[PDB]
Amino acid sequence: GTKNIGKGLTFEDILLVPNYSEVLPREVSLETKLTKNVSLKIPLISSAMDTVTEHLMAVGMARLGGIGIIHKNMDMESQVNEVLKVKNSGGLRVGAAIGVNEIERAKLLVEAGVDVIVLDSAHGHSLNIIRTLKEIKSKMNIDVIVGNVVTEEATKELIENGADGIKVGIGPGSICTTRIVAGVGVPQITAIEKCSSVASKFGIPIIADGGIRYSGDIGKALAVGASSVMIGSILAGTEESPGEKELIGDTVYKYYRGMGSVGAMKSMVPEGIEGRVKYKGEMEGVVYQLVGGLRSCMGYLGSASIEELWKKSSYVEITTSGLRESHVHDVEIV
Amino acid sequence: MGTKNIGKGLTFEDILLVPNYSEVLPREVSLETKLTKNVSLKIPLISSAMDTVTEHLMAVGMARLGGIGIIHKNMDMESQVNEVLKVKNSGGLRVGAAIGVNEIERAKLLVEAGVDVIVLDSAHGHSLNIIRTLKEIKSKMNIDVIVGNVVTEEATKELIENGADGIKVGIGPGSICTTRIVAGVGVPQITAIEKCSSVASKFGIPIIADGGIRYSGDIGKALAVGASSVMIGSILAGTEESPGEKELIGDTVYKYYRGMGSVGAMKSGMVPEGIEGRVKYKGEMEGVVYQLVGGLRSCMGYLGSASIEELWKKSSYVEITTSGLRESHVHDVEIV
Amino acid sequence: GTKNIGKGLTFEDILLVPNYSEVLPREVSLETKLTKNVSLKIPLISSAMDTVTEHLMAVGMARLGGIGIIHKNMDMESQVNEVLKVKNSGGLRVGAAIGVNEIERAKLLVEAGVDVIVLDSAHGHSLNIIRTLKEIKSKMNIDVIVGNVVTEEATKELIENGADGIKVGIGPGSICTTRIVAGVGVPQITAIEKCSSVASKFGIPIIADGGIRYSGDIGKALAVGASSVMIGSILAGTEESPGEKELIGDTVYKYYRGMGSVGAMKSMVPEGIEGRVKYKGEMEGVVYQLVGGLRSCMGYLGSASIEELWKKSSYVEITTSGLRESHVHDVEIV
Amino acid sequence: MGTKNIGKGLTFEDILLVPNYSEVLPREVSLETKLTKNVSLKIPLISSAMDTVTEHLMAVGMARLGGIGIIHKNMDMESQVNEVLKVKNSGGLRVGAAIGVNEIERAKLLVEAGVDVIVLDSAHGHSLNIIRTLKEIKSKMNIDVIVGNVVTEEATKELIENGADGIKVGIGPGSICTTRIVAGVGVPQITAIEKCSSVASKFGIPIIADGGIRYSGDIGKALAVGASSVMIGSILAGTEESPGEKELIGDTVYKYYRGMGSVGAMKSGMVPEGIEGRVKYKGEMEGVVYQLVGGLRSCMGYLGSASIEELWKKSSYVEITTSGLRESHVHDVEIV
Ligand SMILES: C[C@H](Oc1cccc2ccccc12)C(=O)Nc1ccc2oc(-c3ccncc3)nc2c1
Ligand SMILES: C[C@H](Oc1cccc2ccccc12)C(=O)Nc1ccc2oc(-c3ccncc3)nc2c1
Ligand SMILES: C[C@H](Oc1cccc2ccccc12)C(=O)Nc1ccc2oc(-c3ccncc3)nc2c1
Ligand SMILES: C[C@H](Oc1cccc2ccccc12)C(=O)Nc1ccc2oc(-c3ccncc3)nc2c1
Ligand SMILES: O=c1[nH]cnc2c1ncn2[C@@H]1O[C@H](COP(=O)(O)O)[C@@H](O)[C@H]1O
Ligand SMILES: O=c1[nH]cnc2c1ncn2[C@@H]1O[C@H](COP(=O)(O)O)[C@@H](O)[C@H]1O
Ligand SMILES: O=c1[nH]cnc2c1ncn2[C@@H]1O[C@H](COP(=O)(O)O)[C@@H](O)[C@H]1O
Ligand SMILES: O=c1[nH]cnc2c1ncn2[C@@H]1O[C@H](COP(=O)(O)O)[C@@H](O)[C@H]1O
Repeated sequence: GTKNIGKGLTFEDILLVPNYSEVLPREVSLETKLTKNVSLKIPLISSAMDTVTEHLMAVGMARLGGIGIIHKNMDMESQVNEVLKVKNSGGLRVGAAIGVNEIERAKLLVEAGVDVIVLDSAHGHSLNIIRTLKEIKSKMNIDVIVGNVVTEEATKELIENGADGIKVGIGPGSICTTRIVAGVGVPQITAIEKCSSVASKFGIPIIADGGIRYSGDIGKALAVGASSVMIGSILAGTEESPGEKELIGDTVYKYYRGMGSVGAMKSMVPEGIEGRVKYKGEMEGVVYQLVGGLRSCMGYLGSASIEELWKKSSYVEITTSGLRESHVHDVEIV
Repeated sequence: MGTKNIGKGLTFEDILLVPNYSEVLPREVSLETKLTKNVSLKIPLISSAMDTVTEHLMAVGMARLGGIGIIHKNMDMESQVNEVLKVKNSGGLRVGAAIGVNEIERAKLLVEAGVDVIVLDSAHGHSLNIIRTLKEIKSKMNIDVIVGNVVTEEATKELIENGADGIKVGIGPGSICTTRIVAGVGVPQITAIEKCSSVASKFGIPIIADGGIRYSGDIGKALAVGASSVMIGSILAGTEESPGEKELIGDTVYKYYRGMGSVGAMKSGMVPEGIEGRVKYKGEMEGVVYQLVGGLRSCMGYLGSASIEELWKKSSYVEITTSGLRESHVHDVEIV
Repeated sequence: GTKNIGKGLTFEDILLVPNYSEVLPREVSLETKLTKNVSLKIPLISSAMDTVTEHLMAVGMARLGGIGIIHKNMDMESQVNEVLKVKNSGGLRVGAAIGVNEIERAKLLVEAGVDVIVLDSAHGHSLNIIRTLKEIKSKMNIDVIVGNVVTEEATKELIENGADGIKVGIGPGSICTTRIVAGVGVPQITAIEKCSSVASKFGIPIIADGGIRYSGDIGKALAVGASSVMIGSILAGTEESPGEKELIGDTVYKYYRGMGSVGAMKSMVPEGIEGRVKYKGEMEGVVYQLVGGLRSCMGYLGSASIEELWKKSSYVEITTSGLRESHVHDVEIV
Repeated sequence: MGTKNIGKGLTFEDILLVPNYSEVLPREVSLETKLTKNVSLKIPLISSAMDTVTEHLMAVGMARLGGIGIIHKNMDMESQVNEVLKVKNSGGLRVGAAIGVNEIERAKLLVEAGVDVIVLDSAHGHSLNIIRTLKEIKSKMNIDVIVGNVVTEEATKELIENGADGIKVGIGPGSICTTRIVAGVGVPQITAIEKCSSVASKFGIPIIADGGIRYSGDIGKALAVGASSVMIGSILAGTEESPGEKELIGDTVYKYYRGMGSVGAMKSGMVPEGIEGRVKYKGEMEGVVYQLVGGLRSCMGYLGSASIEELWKKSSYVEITTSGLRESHVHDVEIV
């Protein structure tokens, strides 16, 4: 078929191959770039969703060396106050999301000391987005991350128009139904590869957004060219997320919903669902495990930093049965 | 490899459409299309010619929303003419009707009743008897004829040369179809549309993608690789306007939906190649069709395509694995 | 690696592509060669298993135009009597299985009027199978089908030593655990193709043995080069099979076991299991559906005979996802 | 495509061995193999060095049947020496024992206690510390050393150059392993054996295939593609002789089986990379081993191979799909 441009791989399709190593998981540097001008101690960002990130989550993230993006599902004043709450909790970095044409919101956020603006849309590669980007860059001084995209052409054009970071991901989210409602998407490993191929030569960080299920996925995302990953579902279950708590049967769940779900849209046909995730308690322990798995990954790959990981990493493509071998098999877990 | 292996076939679940630079919003795209070389539709949806899907009410519903319904042939000629008359007496609405091989008298009566298109459908559209029936209709009356079902370039080419005004594609992909297991025969639906489109497009003859549409995203996929429209069965079978009977099983209400090649449908009036099944009741078709149209607009927005013609020009896809598909649907989260 | 000789396809991996057709399913001729000198009206053979084929099953198959192979899990006299019961019921054709070195059994079966001897082994391409074959051919005159094999070299050697039919299948059987226990096998479509590539040069019929689950599988097997197919589990649940009945809940089951199962061997680690299949009633109806399915396949393929089907057939490889589209989906059966 | 992609990795389930012309019966095949450069076994089976699989009882059982057990290191040096002595006090019986990085003193005490082989084991064999430890051992004591775990040509080559007497292959394939999930790291076991044996065989150094053996047929596969032996954990964990404790859950007796990188094994004395699980109780190890050896003989008979060396020369395999896998197992029959 003439329109077939190749096979796309997701996190589950691959495994990273071990390298000769002289570096322990504990010695690895997880320091990375959020945007061309902003640095992070760990490569973790909490999603801009109303069931994931408000001030409490963003303080937690920043204290752990990562960063939180305050969602835009609220008035400008309430969003500015969330930013101020984080800035008033010490010298802590914080970000905030805006939509297309939201120049006024952007200005007010920047006035409030926000470190990065995340200009996000279901379809980053669009005329309205590029215009908003250009308007912001000419009217205020701040780093702008733009998303969401999955192609080299999208990456190249956004960078040409002033993007300080590029957020990658259409379809891989746990609550996303874009692939089913619209039939559109690119498997996340392939999308990071394609965007990194353009972005890295201009020094522009890729944020891998969506579909992180396990700590092993973080390593994979960074290995193929991401500077950081944005995480929703894994954190929505923690104590510091704004979601409500409901007892289903005997276990407690936190609400977690796409920002393109009918409920999130009430507060276009939906491209996200309203779901539940198991409660996980303090985010600190959750994040510790995530950082733990990534250090372990970099130790296996003999990489003392993310930059080194990019030069040293390789992967094998596996089958669904190879996936069976990867997980736990034939043993009941206690 | 084996000598008889002609390559890998892809279905809807095997691919994903790649986003393009877009200057067009979903609300702005034109869904206008051609049903046949002489008949146009405002949206590219057709309801299946099945006795659990399309009679007069469903056809009226379809036409009002800009699509079309094909009245099934599991009824006497007079009953079928009358159903067509119902739709025609309800405004100036377009409507189709199905006929079987050699049913020239039925075709004539349907055309006189003001039917807009005849659908000459068979389980195996690439056959001598079908072609004979086609030639005879085209010589005895003046009307557009859609012929199916086929899955190959040679079949598409032969039908067009003999006067087909539209080509219906699909052997095996239908939800109620067991052709692939009873006969071992079929072609995955993406590959079949591509093969047939590669021939029909230069002739300007529309391809109807028939069967296996489960989600709105499949419509986008089907059109993107060369279909001008899609024909839909199971999705509409559960609606208020379909003719099937309703059964309460446990708590939920179900509607009957059966293949026209199941034992029950063949009794109405060879081993079966369809099953008799049930689908959940979904209420008014308007809300169902609104979603489908909505998802297709979203698709065309992502693809920067203001029209179906542009969609054919601009679209590309990636093939994905089973684990890729798991990432497409909902994962690790319990839906409410 | 260097030992990877390619991808192997089974029935479920492929679909036959429709051809231009001027032949109705009812007009299709199903006549075929069982062996070089024995013909059948339909290409169906009942398996040589103690839960499938004794005289009643063999009479049933022969009346419908196929053939039954009386199993060897009984003393010589008992097997001869089974053969005599079929021959006493008209001119009806019948076959009988023997094992390696079973020359006396062969002689007796032949004297009793058997039409074909099936020299059966787990591993047909072995020195002692060849020696048994050579010994049979020089001491009596009948057609001998030899199996089971899956390679070109096996087929060539057996034919050169006097085989009148070649039986293909290691691993694909419903009750077979050879692939799990020994790690050995070849997917059935690839095995038929490989063996047909040699046998057809010599006019020697291929029997496709094991793994038929639906009538569609029969068409596939014949399409890629088989002259007939041997069937076990499908017939094992019919009233004519020797198996015993057992009520489980509200469903009636017939026992069905591999001849390499623990229970059959005491009638070496086992390579088959003891199982149950659902009771399907009269065998005539079952066979009607199978024949019906094959006629439909040959109608779609414009082939008026198996010979024409070999000439005209072609197939497409499908994915697991493709297979979900083949079966029934999203609709619950009544 | 994607530039960091080194190719498709195959696990045991992805392949099937192809039968060869055979003149050798299963009962006639020789299963004698080299454990290390200087140590031979009667059968190519090793019990895993885990605290729910191998202590003295298991090690004696393995040795009697022609294989060997590796005493785990989750105990003090004295306790470990004592296990080794018990096996040695039970006839002229082979035994191995594991040590970790820098555990030179432990190694010395084990060697003077008469251990036949030292297994220098780490989650990541291809590391500077492992190599240092290896060189240190080879210079201070006379003993065969098996090093692991690795999955690459370069790792295999470097370990051999620094004095390894055997190479243990396996990162991610074990039943209780979560390395592939937690760290995202691993190589499918067939591919890993092939790559490592491509180097090791040139030097005549035995490859041990460790983890992911689920059925006897997997042993055949592992050896066929170049392993000289296989290490097994879960299969032996449910036997009488494993040191794990029993627990009744429901109406079935289970024994505990846990990774040595599970939170409970590390508490026993980093983020965990193994789980704490349960396997069904299976009685005597002798019966279990008989079946395993039985399957391997059957495999070598199908391949016309009278010895493992001949099996390396003669073996070939075909890749299968998950649908081919369906066919391999039992299907459509309810097992009694
Ligand atoms: C309703 C849907 O919502 C989302 C989809 C995906 C991710 C989401 C993340 C957060 C919140 C909402 C999300 C959507 O906006 N869909 C959609 C589809 C196609 C579009 O195409 C365009 C567009 C095309 C050309 N110019 C401007 C916009 N916007 C689009 C929006
Ligand atoms: C029983 C089966 O019914 C159907 C199968 C598939 C789709 C259906 C949709 C609506 C109604 C019935 C359907 C069938 O007609 N099977 C069948 C199979 C092969 C055939 O081959 C020919 C044929 C070949 C050559 N010339 C004329 C007809 N008709 C055939 C019919
Ligand atoms: C126990 C197993 O049984 C069967 C396996 C597969 C199909 C069956 C069908 C009917 C009855 C029993 C069957 C078997 O015989 N396995 C087996 C495995 C390897 C062998 O290798 C040889 C052999 C090798 C070289 N020369 C002669 C025989 N016989 C073998 C038998
Ligand atoms: C906690 C984890 O434990 C295990 C993982 C896999 C297999 C196991 C088998 C038995 C016992 C524990 C196991 C681990 O050690 N992970 C880990 C991950 C990366 C590492 O990288 C290095 C390392 C890198 C460079 N030089 C020395 C060591 N050690 C590492 C350990
Ligand atoms: O409803 C929506 N539809 C599709 N994607 C969404 C929606 N809401 C949020 N997302 C994306 O999904 C990501 C979260 O992915 P997760 O970690 O896999 O749950 C977010 O960071 C957004 O990029
Ligand atoms: O019994 C039959 N066997 C095979 N296909 C059928 C049968 N009856 C209807 N169809 C086809 O299946 C389509 C419906 O597919 P669905 O939308 O996937 O439910 C119809 O438009 C016909 O092309
Ligand atoms: O126990 C056994 N192990 C392996 N194959 C067997 C055994 N018993 C019978 N077979 C084969 O399996 C075929 C039946 O396959 P089925 O039709 O798929 O049930 C028989 O005709 C034999 O070739
Ligand atoms: O906790 C762990 N994480 C990963 N691998 C382990 C762990 N503990 C033991 N292993 C490995 O897994 C093997 C057992 O694999 P199994 O036979 O598939 O159960 C052992 O011999 C070790 O190589």
